[PDB]
Amino acid sequence: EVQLVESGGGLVQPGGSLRLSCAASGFDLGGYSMHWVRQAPGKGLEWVAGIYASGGATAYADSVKGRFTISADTSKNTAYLQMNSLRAEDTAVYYCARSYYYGGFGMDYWGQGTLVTVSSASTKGPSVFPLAPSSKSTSGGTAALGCLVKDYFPEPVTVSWNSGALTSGVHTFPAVLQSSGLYSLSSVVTVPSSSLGTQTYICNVNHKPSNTKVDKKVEPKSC
Amino acid sequence: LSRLDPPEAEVQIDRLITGRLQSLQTYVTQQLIRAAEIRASANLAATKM
Amino acid sequence: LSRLDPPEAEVQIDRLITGRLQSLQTYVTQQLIRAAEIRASANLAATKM
Amino acid sequence: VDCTMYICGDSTECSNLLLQYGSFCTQLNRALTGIAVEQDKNTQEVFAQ
Amino acid sequence: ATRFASVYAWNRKRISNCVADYSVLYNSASFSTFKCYGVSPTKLNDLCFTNVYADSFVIRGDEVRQIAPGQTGKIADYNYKLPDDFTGCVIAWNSNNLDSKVGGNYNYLYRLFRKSNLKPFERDISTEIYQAGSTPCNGVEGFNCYFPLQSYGFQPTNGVGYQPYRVVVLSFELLHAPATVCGPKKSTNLVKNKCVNFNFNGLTGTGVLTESNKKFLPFQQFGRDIADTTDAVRDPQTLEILDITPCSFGGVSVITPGTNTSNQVAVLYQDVNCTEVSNVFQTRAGCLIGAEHVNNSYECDIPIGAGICASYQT
Amino acid sequence: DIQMTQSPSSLSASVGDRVTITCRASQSVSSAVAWYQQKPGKAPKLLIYSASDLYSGVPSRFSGSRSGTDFTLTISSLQPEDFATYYCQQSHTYPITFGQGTKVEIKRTVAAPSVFIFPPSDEQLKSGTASVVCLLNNFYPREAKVQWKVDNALQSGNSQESVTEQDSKDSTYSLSSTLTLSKADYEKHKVYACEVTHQGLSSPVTKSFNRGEC
Ligand SMILES: *[C@@H]1O[C@H](CO)[C@@H](O)[C@H](O)[C@H]1NC(C)=O
Repeated sequence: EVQLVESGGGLVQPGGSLRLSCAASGFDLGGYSMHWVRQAPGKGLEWVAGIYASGGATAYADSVKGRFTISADTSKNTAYLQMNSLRAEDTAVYYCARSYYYGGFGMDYWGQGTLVTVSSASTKGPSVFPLAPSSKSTSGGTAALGCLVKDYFPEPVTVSWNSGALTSGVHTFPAVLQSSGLYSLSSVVTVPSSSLGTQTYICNVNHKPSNTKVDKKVEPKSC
Repeated sequence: LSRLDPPEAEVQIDRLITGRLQSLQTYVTQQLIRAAEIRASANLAATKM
Repeated sequence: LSRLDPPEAEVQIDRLITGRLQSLQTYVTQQLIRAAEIRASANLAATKM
Repeated sequence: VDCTMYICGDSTECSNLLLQYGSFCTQLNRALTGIAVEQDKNTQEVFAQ
Repeated sequence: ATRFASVYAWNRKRISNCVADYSVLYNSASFSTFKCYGVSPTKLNDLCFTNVYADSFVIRGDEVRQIAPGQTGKIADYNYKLPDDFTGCVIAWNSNNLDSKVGGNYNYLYRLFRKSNLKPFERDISTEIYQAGSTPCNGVEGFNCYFPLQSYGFQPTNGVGYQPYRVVVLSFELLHAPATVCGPKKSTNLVKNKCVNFNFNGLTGTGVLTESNKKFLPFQQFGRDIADTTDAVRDPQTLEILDITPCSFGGVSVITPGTNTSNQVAVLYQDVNCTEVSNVFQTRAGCLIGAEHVNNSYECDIPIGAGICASYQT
Repeated sequence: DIQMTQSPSSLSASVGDRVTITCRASQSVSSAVAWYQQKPGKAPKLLIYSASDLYSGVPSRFSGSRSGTDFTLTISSLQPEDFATYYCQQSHTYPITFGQGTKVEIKRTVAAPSVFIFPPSDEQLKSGTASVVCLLNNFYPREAKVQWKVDNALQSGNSQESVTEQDSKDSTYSLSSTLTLSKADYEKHKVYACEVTHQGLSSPVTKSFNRGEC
């Protein structure tokens, strides 16, 4: 069985550095090249660096040259990326991968990726604003209550209804980053409309990175 | 017919037969035109007689 | 010949060379029948002279 | 010219594939016979007087 | 063969002066692939070739599909190319119990890079570093500077598309020359002055074999006529010169009265013998079956030819 | 540095259909190309590497080939689990560049959304600004937009939007579109309205309010 396991991600502020590791199992490193690939949130993929395990020779993307250093250790059967001079422009999910020769061959297997985030607002727990249902007739006789989860950092946040008891009819948005330096996402619950005055609808925003949560009751407003 | 698998032979045979038939048609058409010209000479000779 | 993958180009070229040849054969046969007819008018002209 | 052997004779497979053109080559066999008959007619018109 | 060559450097066996039985390979059916192009596999030991060639090599299972005319691909363009007008057979089989090695069999190599494509049956065994980039490599291995020759990852644990396959391609070359490679058809002695079928080193036809009244020079086995067919041959085992005369034939026509007067007709067989075709009449135009003859001259009714006409008398 | 173009930007196909996605390189890349599959909330999985080699743990459904300079990636029969974003990578000349990536949609029956309007509230207006929100819920296909009107005139340059990911069984999604006015601008207009348009809506959904309402 062939496995790649990445580790060592975390939150590092501008001017600092972060060391990433990736263990290999089921195969050796010798005869193979090892690579790192970067995926910024909301973006596609970009390569950072590669090393030939049996030669020590490397190559770097021009965009990371002088800041991102790649190395490998065949005694430990693991590989590393040393990322220095970090900026908020370098935040991404970092992947480990293997391939044949220096290039001319594709990558066979990638790890899952570890996420690093940075902002002008280094961290914040969320708060929630309610969204009123329409007072008018709707298609299907259904209706929904919603909310907006705003001003938190970093992502992920888990959002659910009725304090986490209500998942049925729940539809949520991915968070996006705002000008505040913090993330936000909306959320709704769609049920037969008479249920909006019967069931409990409290938005439960769980934000493990700040050790906080928001319990926000959403109710119909006069309209 | 002794070289190709029967349906493969059918394709190459059709190419060959068609070309051979076209060569015969050209031959005959040109010969019919010559036959008409020779007939005219034969009729002229008969007239001279 | 400058646009298609060579083996496909070869087949389409064979089809076009054959079509162009057929047009030349058509022209010559029509002129050959007509040539027999122009000779007939000319033989009449020679007779009238 | 006999189109069966002209194309290919003494073979079941040769005949079966020529027959895919129907009566087309039969017409050439007939044109040539007709020419030979006409050439005798020309000889008779000139000499049997 | 005990061992096969790498596809980048396939072996080319030149075969001549032999008796070739292709039915044997077909019938053993030990091959997973046995596809012929331009020729049938169906026991064609009747045709003979000037020379034949057998090209042998090892490739991956998913690459077997490239060994054909009209193909492109890493092998079709850079390791082993066939002409698009190729006549020959592609034969292949799985070699897991021969070419499998613990840790992988890296003895078999393929070309990954070249600056141009190969010509049909061309080989390229150069290891000169391929320059993919714009700067000179100057013999140095690296990014955009590749050794053009790479090993196959023929691991013992690989699935079928990656298993090694032993491929032999049999090319059949027919020139206007004696066939020196010819199948093992039962050898028979020639029969003179009789209509026979012939097969002389794969060159066939029908005719009456007769002693030649002309001689041939020692450098060649046969002569040809106006239609480019065999005129005469030197027998391949004993060098006698024998002509081949077409067997007797001709058009058949019927001489008939109107079928309102009588139904007695005769059949005229143009230029042939009455024994080949009681009321049998042989003339120069042909033989009349169902007719008699008279040596007196009379008015012409239905012509036979060459000054002779048929008519009806009691 | 070889740039990739992946096409079509989106493909629609039903379950059981044959899907072809193609990639073209700006330069030669040998056979260095890799094919990735990405699901919402997940890392891209590798399907194919080095143009034609299948990655372990990948269904046999995934295959591909090359003709000339055109690289073709095929799913022989889509399963409900294959509705994912796909990408091409060319590992030949560094820096290694990837294409844009493309999507595959399920071809579900097309329908319009539940549409709610949230007129700026008295509490929101305490900020000195106003925010008008139109939210379209649980609808299909992926493509939809909101056109805003102010005093029945078409609005432009004063709006923002956010769109979510498609549902795991129905591939439906919600769309959020808002207007930003200073409180002072909110006070200058009487009528606000959301016009919803897309493929499943035979008649644009129009919802409206007067300033200060609800
Ligand atoms: C048979 O026909 C052939 C060719 O017409 C001729 O040479 C030969 O003399 C004929 N034999 C007899 C016995 O008529």
